[PDB]
Amino acid sequence: SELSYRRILLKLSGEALMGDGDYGIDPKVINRLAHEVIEAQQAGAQVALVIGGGNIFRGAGLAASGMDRVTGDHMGMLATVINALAMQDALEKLGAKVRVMSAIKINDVCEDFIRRRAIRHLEKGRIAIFAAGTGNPFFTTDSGAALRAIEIGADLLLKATKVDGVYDKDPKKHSDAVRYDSLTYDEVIMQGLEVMDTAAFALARDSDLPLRIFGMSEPGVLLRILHGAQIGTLVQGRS
Amino acid sequence: SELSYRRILLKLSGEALMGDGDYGIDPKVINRLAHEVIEAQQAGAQVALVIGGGNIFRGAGLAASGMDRVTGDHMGMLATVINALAMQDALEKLGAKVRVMSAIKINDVCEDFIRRRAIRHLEKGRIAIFAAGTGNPFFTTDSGAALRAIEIGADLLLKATKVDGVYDKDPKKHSDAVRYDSLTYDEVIMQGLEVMDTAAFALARDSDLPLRIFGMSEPGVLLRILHGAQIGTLVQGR
Amino acid sequence: SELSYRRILLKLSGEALMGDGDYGIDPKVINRLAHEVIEAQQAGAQVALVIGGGNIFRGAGLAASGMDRVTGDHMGMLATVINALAMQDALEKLGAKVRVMSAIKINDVCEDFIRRRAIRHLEKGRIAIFAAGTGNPFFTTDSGAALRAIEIGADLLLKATKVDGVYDKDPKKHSDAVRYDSLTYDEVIMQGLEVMDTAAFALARDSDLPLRIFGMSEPGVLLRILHGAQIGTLVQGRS
Amino acid sequence: SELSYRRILLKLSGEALMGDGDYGIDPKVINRLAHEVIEAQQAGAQVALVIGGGNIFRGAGLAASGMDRVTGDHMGMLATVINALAMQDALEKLGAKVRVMSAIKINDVCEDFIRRRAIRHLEKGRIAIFAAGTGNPFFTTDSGAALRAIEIGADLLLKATKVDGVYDKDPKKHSDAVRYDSLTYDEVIMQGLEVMDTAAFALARDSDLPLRIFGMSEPGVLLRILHGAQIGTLVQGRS
Amino acid sequence: NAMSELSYRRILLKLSGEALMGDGDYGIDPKVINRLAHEVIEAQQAGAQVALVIGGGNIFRGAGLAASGMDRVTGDHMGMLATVINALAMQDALEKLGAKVRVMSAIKINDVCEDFIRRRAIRHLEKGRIAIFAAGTGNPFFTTDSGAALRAIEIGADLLLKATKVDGVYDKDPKKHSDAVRYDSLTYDEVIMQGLEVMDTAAFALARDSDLPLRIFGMSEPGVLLRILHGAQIGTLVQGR
Amino acid sequence: SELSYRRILLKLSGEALMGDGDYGIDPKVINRLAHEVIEAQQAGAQVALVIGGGNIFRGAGLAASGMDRVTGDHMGMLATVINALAMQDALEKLGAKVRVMSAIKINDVCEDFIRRRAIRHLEKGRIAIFAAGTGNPFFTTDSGAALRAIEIGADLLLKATKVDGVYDKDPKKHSDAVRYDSLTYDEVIMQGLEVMDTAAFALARDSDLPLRIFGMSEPGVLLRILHGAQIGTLVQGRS
Ligand SMILES: Nc1nc2c(ncn2[C@@H]2O[C@H](COP(=O)(O)OP(=O)(O)OP(=O)(O)O)[C@@H](O)[C@H]2O)c(=O)[nH]1
Ligand SMILES: Nc1nc2c(ncn2[C@@H]2O[C@H](COP(=O)(O)OP(=O)(O)OP(=O)(O)O)[C@@H](O)[C@H]2O)c(=O)[nH]1
Ligand SMILES: Nc1nc2c(ncn2[C@@H]2O[C@H](COP(=O)(O)OP(=O)(O)OP(=O)(O)O)[C@@H](O)[C@H]2O)c(=O)[nH]1
Ligand SMILES: Nc1nc2c(ncn2[C@@H]2O[C@H](COP(=O)(O)OP(=O)(O)OP(=O)(O)O)[C@@H](O)[C@H]2O)c(=O)[nH]1
Ligand SMILES: Nc1nc2c(ncn2[C@@H]2O[C@H](COP(=O)(O)OP(=O)(O)OP(=O)(O)O)[C@@H](O)[C@H]2O)c(=O)[nH]1
Ligand SMILES: Nc1nc2c(ncn2[C@@H]2O[C@H](COP(=O)(O)OP(=O)(O)OP(=O)(O)O)[C@@H](O)[C@H]2O)c(=O)[nH]1
Repeated sequence: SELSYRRILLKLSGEALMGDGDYGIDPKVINRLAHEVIEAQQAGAQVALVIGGGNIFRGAGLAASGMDRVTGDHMGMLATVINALAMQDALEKLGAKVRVMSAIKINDVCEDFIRRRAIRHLEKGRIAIFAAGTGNPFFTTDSGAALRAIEIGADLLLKATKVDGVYDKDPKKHSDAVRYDSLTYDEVIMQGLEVMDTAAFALARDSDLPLRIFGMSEPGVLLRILHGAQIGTLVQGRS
Repeated sequence: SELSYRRILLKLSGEALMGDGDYGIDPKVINRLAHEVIEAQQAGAQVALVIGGGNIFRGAGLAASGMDRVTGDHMGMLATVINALAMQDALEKLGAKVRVMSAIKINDVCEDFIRRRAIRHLEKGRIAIFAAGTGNPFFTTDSGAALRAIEIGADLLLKATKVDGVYDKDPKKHSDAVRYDSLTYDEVIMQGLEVMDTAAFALARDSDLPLRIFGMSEPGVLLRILHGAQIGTLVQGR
Repeated sequence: SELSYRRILLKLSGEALMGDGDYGIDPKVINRLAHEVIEAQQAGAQVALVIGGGNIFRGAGLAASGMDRVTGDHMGMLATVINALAMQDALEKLGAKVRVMSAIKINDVCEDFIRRRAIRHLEKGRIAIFAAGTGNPFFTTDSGAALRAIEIGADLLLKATKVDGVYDKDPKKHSDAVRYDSLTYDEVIMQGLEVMDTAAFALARDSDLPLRIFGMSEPGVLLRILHGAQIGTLVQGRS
Repeated sequence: SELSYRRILLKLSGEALMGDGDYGIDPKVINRLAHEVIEAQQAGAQVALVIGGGNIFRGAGLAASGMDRVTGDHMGMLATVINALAMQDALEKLGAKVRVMSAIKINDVCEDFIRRRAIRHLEKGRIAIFAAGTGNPFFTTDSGAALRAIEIGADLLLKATKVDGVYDKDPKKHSDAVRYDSLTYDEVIMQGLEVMDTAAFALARDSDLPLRIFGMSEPGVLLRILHGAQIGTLVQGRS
Repeated sequence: NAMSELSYRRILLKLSGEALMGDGDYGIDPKVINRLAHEVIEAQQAGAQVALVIGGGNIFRGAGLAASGMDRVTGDHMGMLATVINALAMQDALEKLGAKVRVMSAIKINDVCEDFIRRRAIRHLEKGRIAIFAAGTGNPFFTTDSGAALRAIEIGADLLLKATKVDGVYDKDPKKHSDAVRYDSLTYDEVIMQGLEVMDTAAFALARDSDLPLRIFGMSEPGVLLRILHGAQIGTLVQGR
Repeated sequence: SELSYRRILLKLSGEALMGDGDYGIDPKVINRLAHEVIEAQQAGAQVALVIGGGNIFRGAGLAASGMDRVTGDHMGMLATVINALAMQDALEKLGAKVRVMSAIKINDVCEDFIRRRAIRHLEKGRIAIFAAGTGNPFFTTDSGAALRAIEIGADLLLKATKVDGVYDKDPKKHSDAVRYDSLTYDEVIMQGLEVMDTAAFALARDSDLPLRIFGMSEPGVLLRILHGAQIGTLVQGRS
């Protein structure tokens, strides 16, 4: 119809999946998220999802020290597959065709990431769900999210965080805090504002990937954003 | 030298790994479980390990009731790799050599189960840690476990569960069942006792695989069983 | 459709491919079976085949009494890949679209087995042919057939054998052997009647897989069955 | 030290395994052959084997007259994996160390072929058994043996046949059939003699591979040839 | 462009890697790469199903890479990888002109392109895609020509076109005989008999085994490929016995 | 014995292999390099090397500015396998044991990168050659070298460049220039000195990987460095 962003990639921490739970997934949250996503898709947007695995890579048993750093990242990556698999069902049950694609080979469980396939999947009206990040350890979920966004040539990367947008002085350690309507990559760096870890930000800044930091709490957000509403902060261009 | 069982495979429900917490794993039961395992290799035994994923694959959101079974089984498989890796890491810190092997290919994370390879690894005195069951959906963790046991030509499949063995009707409820110090295969079927699901039990039976249902509550239980200790039940023969 | 069952899985022993020879494939038998299959498909049936390998993996040299059981199972598995390849070329000679899918990776030769892919193929009018059982040793052709049936959500698993159905008394012992029309998994277990090995039978038992044991003596029979013919013995139900 | 040839590749047809039978493998024949291979390997030879598949890929059912040639060849390649597996067993029963290596990937069943791995296996004293030819249709087993020979740096390529060497006229037509002791590659082609198919013969020639065509007529033949004995025909050099 | 004008339906066109070089001494001349792409697209528009095979000699060259005493196999792998690079270049030039391309490799490099599967390759031809085949047969010791003939037979091609410097097969060396003539056609046998070079022995036999029609010609001027496809007697045709 | 660094990763440009050429590999530059590496080896160091592909993926034809960036990065990754394959040949000629590992699967040609395998190889005294960077487009060779260095627990990442260290200005037109002997990561950032691209540096910063930026002008610099010598610039520390 009238979209301001044709192809998008929505990334979330996955702790966000837990909800008020302390672990795993909360059927309530995943149900709303799947619904948000399905509205986006129906509206005409080719949608891609990235979801971290922090809801599963939890506890002293797992996330506590000693654990070989590489081994923990591998585990984390498996966790994001499990999550991707749950979004796949929740969504298909609701009529969408889903294509989970993993940055590491686990062919039994889901297909391999291949840029040319992914694009064709988005073009056919399917939801792309990416898992396992970039495929290497030492890279955050934002990095893989950025990379994937750039590969598929997305119009916008949506990073859903607890705080809705970027603020000057914490929406807590201040009452007067104002939400930047928009920012350039440089304005961010110059003002020491932090959005994604250095590497992930550089990656996004080299391709000038439109970023949007925002909440996700209120239903209909994707629909507003797709239709133009200035929601959260928008990171774009290079001053 | 001088053991009742030379190549062994130890099977845990994984939900075991949780112990205190309701999810994931607690380092306590892991470290100790690793020790029990180290100790067997010390004795001079060839050890295999298979652990479930129900500790990571749990909760309403993940193990949803109206959930596709395959999707769900894949998730469980994945869960078992996670636990497999945790054990690898814990076991390696204590200096032991290990080899995690997956029934479904995930080479980034660990090698593929290759029968000739898993065996070879045991001969070099490494601990084989198998994950992802048989790599098929609809098969229990028991099935995968029996399969691998037969595969490596294991002398003994050890299943650690809640109850300390195989009881007629269970402990407490009905003049405290007498723990059969043994029980042929056909006997288990005739009497309709539970050990493993039909399919798993059938596999184990067909190759005449010595079972052994027991509890790992006291530390040192494994070292004893190997020597000759008659703990828990022991399923065998016809 | 114009037939009761639409998505079915037909399983033969493959020894049932040698006809009157003592090892190969019999052009008679395979052309005859091709027509049956082509016919059903032409009537809207989504057909999957599983054919064993006892016609290739035979002889003292190959099925040596001793011999590593695992390496024997691997020969049987490859045997089924060869049969499937033959069933492919025969079906394609008659204008059918075929997808052979093996449970062990041999991608040069035929496509890997992937549940989602297989269904797709089926709902596209193609004949799916599965080879190499469950991909595991110590598992019979039937287990592999039950597994695939459940996986693809077939309405019926047809197992073609010598004895047409199941009888109370042994049909070669008594002339007064009675053939049941139907039976429940319990009724079979309890009467200690044998239709598949324990494992295979159990697998299908956990999914109430509608089994049909029958003899593929004369042509037409496959089509009659899809219409509702009380041929052989139906096994279905937890009763 | 006493050897005229340290690394050799011995190629046999698949029919060489059947014995008097009309299919599969004769336990007694594969045993002799195994014994002869051990005798060589113990005298300090490094041995690669290549066995064809015509003992399994035979009969009007499998080797159908007008079947798809690619499908035909793939069936054959699978036939060879089955033979190599049987050879492996036989050899291993008698304490030999063995590595089956396939030209197409079937990792479940046997390891992949990789030139560096293979040469290494040979250095360690293992018997190398190569299956599936070149991994391509339209190429013969002879071509696959020639290829493997060059890749592993064989000192000699042996091709075991029914007729002990190359005779001017078939040793059944004119009773005065004379055997050649040595022939250049060019002499063979010149005399229109039929040793290997054109492509395989050219690979042998261009790679400078001495080639001995002989029959395994009696025990100890392989070992003798290994010590320089002139049995059968030697194809070497150019004109 | 009337499909009724097609003398050949499915073709495989084969070039040496050096062709992409043009005047430079290395790699790819974008001038050359574009004209090739234009010729190919032109053939596709006439209704042809087009398969492509380009060697790696433009990249695997120089004392350093192709050193006289290096390991023959690693050398061949190098060429194979060169071939994958060329194919990607072609993929990008063709796609930029609106063509739909599928690179397929004889050795698995799945990040980079799909691997060769016969039945897949054929379906791509059916759907109107240009197939670009890389890495020969996937084995060392086989020439590009060998991979080319294999692929041609495997996809059921009506013709294998090998582009070379010389514009056909002459009865005699034209650089040595002024009376030398270009054959319009030759049987596979007449080539052997007259000791004429067309492909190395192994690749010729494989082509000969399946009676693959071959057309040896020179891509000297634009439009030559479309003319061949419309029946032009250009270069030399090898076919039959 | 001595040795101030046990496990190193030496990273080269690629064009560094060209020498007096405009493309490819100068066999002179490659041999004295092998020599340097082999010397570092024969002194007890465990050596991993990473070489770019700029010598091969260049010229408007290959490195076309208007070309799809992903497929260009892929061409680059392939060029680095070629380079790796040539180093391997030269080093083995001089008697070294070499393991070439690529970040994207190409098993025919070399092995996959697997962190535990690479460590093992390094413990058995083999030279590890890493090709294809991280396996993702949009990532530099630096990024790849930093990753591998961390993954393998390198004690030092050497980066050979055009000039002999980090300077406060261009030393080729300025005899004025001041070379820094050592810098902290945070110093490099605030002084705006270019060492690596931002992502690579952050990747290197997070694990506090010791960097040694130096020029391989004269034979023996590698060895000297291994022995404590203070050549080029050292980057390290978090002040
Ligand atoms: N687990 C797993 N699933 C796969 C793989 N490849 C494809 N699939 C799934 O199989 C289903 C259908 O397979 P595809 O082969 O992608 O079929 P397609 O022709 O693109 O799609 P349709 O047009 O919908 O038939 C999809 O839902 C994919 O998610 C794989 O390698 N592994
Ligand atoms: N993630 C992963 N690790 C692997 C894989 N294959 C081997 N490894 C690990 O790499 C390490 C050593 O590799 P190996 O291939 O065993 O090397 P090796 O030649 O046995 O010689 P040893 O290390 O002495 O056995 C071990 O920790 C293995 O578990 C794989 O496919 N994936
Ligand atoms: N041998 C082999 N064939 C394959 C493999 N994957 C796909 N195919 C074959 O490729 C051909 C078609 O390619 P697909 O990948 O199915 O293409 P698709 O768009 O679903 O389907 P079509 O509509 O049939 O073109 C069929 O003949 C398949 O059997 C494989 O791994 N091995
Ligand atoms: N089926 C199959 N077997 C394999 C594969 N890789 C190795 N093997 C077998 O595994 C056994 C030994 O494992 P390897 O990894 O070769 O061990 P290795 O350390 O070189 O050599 P050894 O330990 O002396 O065997 C041998 O019998 C191999 O044939 C494979 O990919 N598939
Ligand atoms: N690099 C790489 N690309 C692949 C691979 N497999 C498929 N592709 C590409 O993915 C894209 C689409 O996949 P296909 O699955 O072939 O789609 P299809 O539906 O026939 O055709 P379209 O929808 O018309 O593109 C194509 O550009 C293929 O080149 C692979 O293994 N590696
Ligand atoms: N091309 C390619 N080569 C491989 C691959 N895996 C191993 N190799 C090579 O094969 C050779 C020997 O196999 P390895 O399995 O490394 O043997 P090893 O037991 O580690 O011990 P060595 O024989 O001492 O090297 C080595 O040169 C490895 O480079 C692979 O996947 N592809």
